[PDB]
Amino acid sequence: ALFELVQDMQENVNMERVVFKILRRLCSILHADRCSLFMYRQRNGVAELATRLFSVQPDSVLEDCLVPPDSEIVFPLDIGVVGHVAQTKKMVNVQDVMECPHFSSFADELTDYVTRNILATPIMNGKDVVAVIMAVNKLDGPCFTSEDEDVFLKYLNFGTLNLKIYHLSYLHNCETRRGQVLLWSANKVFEELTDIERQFHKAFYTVRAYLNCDRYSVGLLDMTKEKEFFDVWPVLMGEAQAYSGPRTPDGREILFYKVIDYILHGKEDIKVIPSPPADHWALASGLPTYVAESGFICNIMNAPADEMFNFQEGPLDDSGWIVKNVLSMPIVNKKEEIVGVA
Amino acid sequence: LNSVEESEIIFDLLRDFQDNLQAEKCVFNVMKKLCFLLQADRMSLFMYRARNGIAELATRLFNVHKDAVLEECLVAPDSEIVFPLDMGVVGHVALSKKIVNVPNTEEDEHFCDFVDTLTEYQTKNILASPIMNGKDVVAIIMVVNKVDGPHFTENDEEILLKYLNFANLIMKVFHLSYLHNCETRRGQILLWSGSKVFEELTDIERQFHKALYTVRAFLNCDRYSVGLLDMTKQKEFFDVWPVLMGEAPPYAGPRTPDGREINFYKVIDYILHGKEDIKVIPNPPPDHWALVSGLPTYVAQNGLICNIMNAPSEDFFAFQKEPLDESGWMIKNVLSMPIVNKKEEIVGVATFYNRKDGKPFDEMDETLMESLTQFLGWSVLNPDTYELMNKLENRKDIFQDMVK
Amino acid sequence: IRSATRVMGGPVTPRKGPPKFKQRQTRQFKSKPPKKGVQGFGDDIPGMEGLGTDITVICPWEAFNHLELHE
Amino acid sequence: IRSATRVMGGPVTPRKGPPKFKQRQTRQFKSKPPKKGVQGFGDDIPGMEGLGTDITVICPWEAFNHLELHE
Amino acid sequence: ARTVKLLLLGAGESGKSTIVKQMKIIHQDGYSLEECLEFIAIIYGNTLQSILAIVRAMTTLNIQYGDSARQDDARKLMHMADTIEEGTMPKEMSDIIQRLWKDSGIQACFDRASEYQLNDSAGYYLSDLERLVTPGYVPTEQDVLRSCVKTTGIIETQFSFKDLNFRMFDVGGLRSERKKWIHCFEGVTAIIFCVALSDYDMVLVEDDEVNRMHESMHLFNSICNNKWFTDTSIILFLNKKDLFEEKIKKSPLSICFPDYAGSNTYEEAGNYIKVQFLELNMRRDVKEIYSHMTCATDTQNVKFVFDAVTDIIIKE
Ligand SMILES: Nc1nc2c(ncn2[C@@H]2O[C@H](COP(=O)(O)OP(=O)(O)OP(=O)(O)O)[C@@H](O)[C@H]2O)c(=O)[nH]1
Ligand SMILES: Nc1nc2c(ncn2[C@@H]2O[C@@H]3COP(=O)(O)O[C@H]3[C@H]2O)c(=O)[nH]1
Ligand SMILES: Nc1nc2c(ncn2[C@@H]2O[C@@H]3COP(=O)(O)O[C@H]3[C@H]2O)c(=O)[nH]1
Repeated sequence: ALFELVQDMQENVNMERVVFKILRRLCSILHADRCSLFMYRQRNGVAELATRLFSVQPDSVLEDCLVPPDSEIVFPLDIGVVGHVAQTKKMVNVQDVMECPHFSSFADELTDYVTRNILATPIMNGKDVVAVIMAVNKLDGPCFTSEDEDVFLKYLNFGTLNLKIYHLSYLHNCETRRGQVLLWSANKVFEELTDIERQFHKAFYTVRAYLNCDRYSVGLLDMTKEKEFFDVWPVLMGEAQAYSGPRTPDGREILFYKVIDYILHGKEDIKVIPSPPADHWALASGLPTYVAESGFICNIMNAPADEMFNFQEGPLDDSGWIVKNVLSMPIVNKKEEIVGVA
Repeated sequence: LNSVEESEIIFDLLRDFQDNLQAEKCVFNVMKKLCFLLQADRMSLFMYRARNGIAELATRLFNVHKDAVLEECLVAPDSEIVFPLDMGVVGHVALSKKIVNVPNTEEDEHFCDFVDTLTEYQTKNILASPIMNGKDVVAIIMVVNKVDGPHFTENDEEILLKYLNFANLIMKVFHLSYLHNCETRRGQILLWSGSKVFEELTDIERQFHKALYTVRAFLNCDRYSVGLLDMTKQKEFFDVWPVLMGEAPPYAGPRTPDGREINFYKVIDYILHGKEDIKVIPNPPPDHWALVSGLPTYVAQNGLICNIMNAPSEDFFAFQKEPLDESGWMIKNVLSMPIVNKKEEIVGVATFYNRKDGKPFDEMDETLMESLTQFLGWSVLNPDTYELMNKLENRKDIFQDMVK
Repeated sequence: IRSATRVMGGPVTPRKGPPKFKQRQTRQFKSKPPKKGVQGFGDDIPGMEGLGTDITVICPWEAFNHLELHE
Repeated sequence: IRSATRVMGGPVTPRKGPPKFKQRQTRQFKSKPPKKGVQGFGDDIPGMEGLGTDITVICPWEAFNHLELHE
Repeated sequence: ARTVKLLLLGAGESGKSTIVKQMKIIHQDGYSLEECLEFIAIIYGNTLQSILAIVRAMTTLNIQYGDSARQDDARKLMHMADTIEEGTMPKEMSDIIQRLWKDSGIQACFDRASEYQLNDSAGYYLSDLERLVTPGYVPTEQDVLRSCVKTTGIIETQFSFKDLNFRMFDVGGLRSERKKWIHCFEGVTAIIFCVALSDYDMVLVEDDEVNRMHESMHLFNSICNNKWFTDTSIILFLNKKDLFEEKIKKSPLSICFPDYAGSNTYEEAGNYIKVQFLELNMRRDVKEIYSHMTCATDTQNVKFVFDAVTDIIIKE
C-alpha cells in the first residue's frame, strides 16, 4: 500500500489525491469516524484557516469530499481548537469538549453533527505552518489512548513531504512572474521621455498576461496645490462656499481627471476617458476615494455581502459580471505624495 | 533474488524520507542496495550541465561498490571527468533517452575507453538508464561488470525499472530548489538596482558605481571589474591634418564592429575576498591585472559572451599561472559579456572571476548576469539627458544675457 | 588522497578543440509553440508558455464547444 | 449534493467586527535577525540571510578561532 | 582580591564610556572640580554640530522653513561658523541659533530624526544655550555626564570595592577599532557587553542600509557561544532606557522585528527583546547570563546595580 501512492508522485504532484488516500487509511487505523484538512493563508496582515477537505471517511470517494472555493468556512486563529493549535504550534488531544475553554459550535449547527473527542496537530515547513489535520470522534473507547499519538506522528511523516513539496512548488510559481514584470516594464520605460499619461498606458498594457485578472483600472490625480488670486476672491466675498470634501494627506483636493480601464474577458476593449462622470463603474463604489484619503492596501473577500462600501449586485455587463474580490493600492513617487490609485 | 516478506527494503528506504533531505546521502544509500539487487560490481552517477549552449556530463559519484562509505565515493569539484554529449555510451544514452545495455563492449560501436586507462578497469558489460524531469534529462546512472554471469538479463531491467522510482523522486526535488534559488536572486537584484538608478540624475561613472556596489551579496564572486569605452567617432580638422601630410602614421589597432578605436579611459574593480577595496583608475596602463589576459579587448570586437572553465590550462588567452596576492589566490573561472545601448553600440565590458563554491559557471548563472547587463545597458538614457540639460541651460543663459 | 578518480589539479577531458563562444539574442519573440510531453515539476506558470493572451480570440468559434452539429 | 459543508452562497465566518487594513511598506533593510534552530526547503539563498557580509570582517578575531589563547 | 580584569565592549555609540566616567569621577580619585577646562569646548562643539546637521538635513528632507526671513539666517550661520575658533560661542552665534530654534519648521525635521544622524544628548543642550553663553558658567554634574566624545583608545580604570584590585579596559565600538579587541582577549575573568535599547529604527554610520539591533545581535551571538570565553562569565547591560521610554510609544516594533503583534509598553517589549537577546546562547544550562537595565547619566541605579554585579562576581 505504501509503494502504491509513491508510484503516484512520479509526475505532476497531486496534492488533493494522495492526501485523500493517506486520510482514508489513517481513519481506518485509528478507529475514528471522520477526518479533515485545513489550509493556512494571510490576508492584509492577518492569518486564517480555510477548508479543503471535509468529512473524509473510509469508504467515501473524491467527488463527495472536495470543497470548492465557494462553499468554504474560514476561522480566524483566535477562535476554536484549530486556531489554538495553529497558534501554539503543538499537538492537542482533547478527551472531552464540554470543559475546554477553546471550542466552537458554529461548525456543528451547519452540518448537524456532535463532536466529543478531538486529536489534532499542525504541519510545519521550517518555522511556518502549512496545514492542520483533525481526527474527530473515536468509536470504541471513551477517548483516544496515549499509544495512538505516536502512530499519528510516525504515519504523517509521508504526507508532510508531499505538502512541503506542494508549498515549495507554489513559491516557485509566484517568483518567476515577479522578474518578468519588472524586466518588461523597464524595457518600455527606458525607451524615451514622455508624459505620465503614456507611460502608465504602455507599461500597464504589456504585462497583462502575468497578472491573472479580468478587469483592472488606473486613476490619476491632480497635482496643483495653490490656486490663483482671481479664484480666492469669490470665497472671501461671500459669493461661494468653501470646499468640504476629502483631502489628500498633504492638503490637496481629491478629483480624478483621467481613468484608464482594461477589460480582459471576451474582448480587449481598451479605453480612455477624458473626464470621468460622477458614476463610473469604478469610482461608484467609493473604494478608490477612500484609498486616497489614507494610504492603505485594501483586500475585500466577499464583495456582494459587505456593508462599509456598496458593490451593488446584478451584472454590469450582458454576459454576466459580478465583482467578488477586490484589491487596490496607491502609487507614491519617492516624495511621499500620492499620484494615482490602481 | 528475494522473497516476499524479505521486501522490507521498501521500509528501509522510506525510513530516510523524514527531514532535511541532503540529496547526496539518499542517492548513495539507494545505490548501495541497487548494487546488491542487480548483482553488479560497480555503479556510478553522472550529472548534466550546459555551458556556452553545449551540453556536458560530469561525474558526481564514482566507484560506489557494496559495503563502501560516503567519504571515499564523493567526487570533489576539481577532480572530475567531463564528457561531450556525442562520445561514449553515456552520450548515446543522453541523446536517445532510453535504457540500453551492451552484452559485449568490444563488438559494440561508440564505446569509449578513456576511463579504462586512468582507473585500470576492464568494463566488460554496461547497462544504463536516464532519469527525466519531463522533456529534460537530469542525470544518468550506470552499472559495470556482472558478479558471476555472462551479461545482464531482462529480469535485472525489471528490477531497475521498479526500484528507480525512489530516485526519480529524490533527484527531481533537488532540481526545483535550484530554480527557486536562482529566481529569487534575479528578482531581488533588479528591484534593488531600480531603487538606486531612479534617485538622481548624474553622469555615467557615478550611476554604475552606485548600482554595482549595492548587489555585492547577490553575486557570490570574489572579484569583478567593469571597463568603459570611448564614444568619439570623428575627430576635429586640426588633428587629421598631421596624418594626411606625412607624420604620425595611422592607427593600426583593433576596431569595434561599427568602426572606432578600442580605448579604455576608466576602469572600476571590486575586491570582495580579503577586504573590501573599491578603486577607480583613470587611463589604465596595459598591464593592469584585468587587461593583461586580452579577454576584454577581444569581447569588444566580436561581441560574444565568453565562458572559460580552466584558465591556467587555456592556450588562446594566456592568463596568469601564479598567485596575484600575498595569500594564494589564482584565477580559475572567468565569464565576460558586453553592454549595449539601444542602438547596437558597445559601451563597456564586464568581467567576473572565481565563483564562491568552487564550481564553474553554468546556464542559471549566465541568465542572471545577462539580465543584469541588459538592465544596465537600457539605463544609459538618464546620463545623456544630464548633458542635454547642462547644455540647454547654458545656451539659454547666453542668449538671455545678449538681450540685456 | 585516492580521490576515487585518480585525477588532481584540474578537470580532464577525452578530446580538445578550438573554443566556441555563445551568441547574443536580439528578437525576443513572445509566443511559444503548443506544448507536448509529460508535465513534470516546475511548469504551468500562467504568464509564460502561451500564445497571445487567450484561446477565445485565436479561435472565436471555440466558445460553442459543447454544442452539437445541428444547432 | 451540497458539497458536504451545507453552504452554497459564499464564504461564511464565525466572527464579526470592523475591518482592518494594512500599512504601506516605507523603509527597507538588508538585514535579518540571526537564524533560528530548524530549517526547511528554500532557506539557504545567498544574500537573503545575514548582514550581507561575511562574519570575518565584523568579527576579525573569529578568523583563527581554531588556535587557543596560549599564543 | 588577587586581581580582577574587566573588559567593556558592545555596539558603537551605546554609552560604554559614560559608565567609566560615572564610576571614576563619582567614586574613586574624586571628581573634576575644574570641569570647564574640557567641558566648555566639548559642549560648544556638540551644540554647534547638532544645529549644523539639522539644517543640512532640512534641504534633504524637503521641509520648508516656518517663516521666510529664517531662510536668510541659516545661510549666514553656514558662512560665519567656518572661520570661527573652537570652544568659543560669540553672541553672533547664540543669537542666530536661538532665533533658528524659535521656529515651527525646524520642529518638523527634529520630530523625524531617525532618517539622518544627530547626537542624542543635543536635544537637551541647545534649549538652554543661553546658560552656556553667559560668562562664568560652570556645568552641573548631570550636564557633566551628558557630554559626548568618541571612546577610541584602550584605557585602564581602577575601581575599588569589596577590598579588591580592579583593572577595567574599554575599546572603540567602530568596525576598524574592533581589531584592537584581540590583544585584551587573553587572560580575562569576566566580560561585559553593552546594548542600546533605543536603536531599533536607526542605521549604522559605516553602512547606510544595515539596522542597528540586528548588528548588535550578530555581534553578541559570535562571542557568546565561543569557547575562548567558556571559562569566564558575561554581563549584559542595557542603556538609554529614558529615550526608550519616550520613543517606544511613538513608533511600532514591526519595523525592527517584522512578526511582532500587540501593543507596546515600556515593559511588554522589554522581555521580548531580552529573550530574543538571550536565546542565542547555545549552552542553555551549562552557562548563565544576566542583563540589567541602566541609565548611565544617573547615579542611583548605577549604585544599585554595580555593587550587586561585584557581589555576584565575588560569589563564584
Ligand atoms: N539620554 C540618554 N543618553 C545616554 C544614556 N546613556 C548614554 N547616553 C549617551 O551616550 C553618549 C556617550 O556614549 P559614548 O561617548 O559614545 O561612549 P561609547 O558607548 O563607548 O561609544 P563610543 O564613544 O563611540 O566608543 C552620551 O553623549 C549620551 O548622550 C542614557 O541613559 N540616556
Ligand atoms: N461534521 C464535522 N465537523 C468537524 C470535522 N472536523 C472538525 N470538525 C468540527 O469543526 C470544528 C471547527 O473548529 P473547532 O471548534 O476547533 O472543532 C471542530 C470540530 O468540532 C468533520 O470532519 N466533520
Ligand atoms: N573505474 C570505473 N569506470 C566506470 C564506472 N562506470 C562507468 N565507467 C566507465 O566510464 C566510461 C565512460 O564512458 P563509456 O564509454 O560509456 O564506458 C564507461 C565505463 O568504461 C565505474 O563505476 N568505475
